[PDB]
Amino acid sequence: HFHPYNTLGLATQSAMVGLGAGVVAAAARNSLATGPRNILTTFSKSGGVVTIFTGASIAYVFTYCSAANLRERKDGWNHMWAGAATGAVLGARTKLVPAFIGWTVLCGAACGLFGWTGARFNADRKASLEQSPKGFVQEDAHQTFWEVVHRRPLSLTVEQLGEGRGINAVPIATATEAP
Amino acid sequence: TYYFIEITIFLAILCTIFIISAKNPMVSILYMIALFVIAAMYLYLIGLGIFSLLYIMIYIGAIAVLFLFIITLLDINSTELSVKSNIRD
Ligand SMILES: CCCCCCCCCCC(CCCCCCCCCC)(CO[C@H]1O[C@@H](CO)[C@H](O[C@@H]2O[C@@H](CO)[C@H](O)[C@@H](O)[C@@H]2O)[C@@H](O)[C@@H]1O)CO[C@H]1O[C@@H](CO)[C@H](O[C@@H]2O[C@@H](CO)[C@H](O)[C@@H](O)[C@@H]2O)[C@@H](O)[C@H]1O
Repeated sequence: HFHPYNTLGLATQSAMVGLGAGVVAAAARNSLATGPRNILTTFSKSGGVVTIFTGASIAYVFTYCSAANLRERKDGWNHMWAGAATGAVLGARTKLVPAFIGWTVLCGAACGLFGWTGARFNADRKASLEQSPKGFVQEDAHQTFWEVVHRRPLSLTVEQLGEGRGINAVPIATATEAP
Repeated sequence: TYYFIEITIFLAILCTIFIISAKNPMVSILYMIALFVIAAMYLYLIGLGIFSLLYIMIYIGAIAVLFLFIITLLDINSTELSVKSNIRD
C-alpha cells in the first residue's frame, strides 16, 4: 500500500536545502553585478532570494506530504495542492489579490500536470512502451496496459462502465427470446 | 626526504595564488613559469624524468616565451587586486 510521510523531517530537510540554495543564489547575484558591492551586501541587496527559496521549499513539501497523508494515497493531486501552495508563496511577493489568485491556480495546474505524468523529468523504465508487453495478446489473458485484443470480456464492460445507459449484462436480443 | 610530494603540492598552491594576484602582468607570468618548474619537479619526483624536460622545453621555452613576447610590445591595462573589487566575489 503506502506508508505515512515524515512531514516534520522532510520539511526540515527542505528548509535546509532551501537555505543552502538561497545562500548560493545570493552569492551568485553578488558576484554577477555592478556597483559598490561588499561582503555583507549579499543579504541586503539580495532582492529577497533566500525568502523565495525557503518559502517555496517549506510550502511545497509541507502541503505535498500533508495532502498525501490526508488522502492516504499517492497520485498527482498532491502535486496539484503543493503547487497551489508554492504559487501562493510566490504570488505573495506580488502584493495584489488577483495576481495572487492567478499565481495560486496556474502554478497548481502546472504542478498538477507535472505530477500526473509521473512527477518525473526523466522516464520510467518498465512503464515505457519499449520495455512492456505490447501488441496482441497471443492467447486469452488479462489484457495489460499497452496491449490490444479483438474482443474484451463483457463482465469487464459491466464492471468498468456500469449497468445503465445502453449497457447490460446480457444483450437486448437474447434477453427477449421466445422460449 | 619523505614529504617531497606534499611540499610540491603546497608550493604549487602558493604559486597559483601568486599568479592570480600580481602587480604587473609579467610578474604574474613569471609566477606561471615558476609553476611549470614546480610541475617538472613533481614529474621527476613521481618517476617521469623524460616528461619534466619535455615540459621545460615546450611549455617554458616556447609557450612562455611567446607569452612574454606578447606582453612586451602590446599595451594591456590592469587593475590591481583591490578589496573593493573582489570581496563581492
Ligand atoms: C494535456 C493532456 C495531458 C495528458 C497527460 C496524461 C498523462 C497521464 C499518464 C498515465 C500513465 C502513462 C500513460 C501515458 C500514455 C500516452 C500519454 C500521451 C502523452 C501524455 C503526455 C503514467 O502513469 C502515471 O500516473 C501518475 C498518477 O496518475 C503516477 O504518479 C505517482 O503516483 C505514485 C507512484 O507510486 C507516487 O507515489 C507519486 O509520487 C506520483 O505522483 C505515476 O506513477 C504513473 O506512472 C500510465 O502508465 C502506467 O499506467 C499503469 C496503470 O495501468 C500501467 O500499469 C501496469 O499495467 C497493468 C498490467 O500490466 C496493471 O493494471 C498495472 O497495475 C500495472 O502497474 C503501467 O504500464 C504504466 O504504463
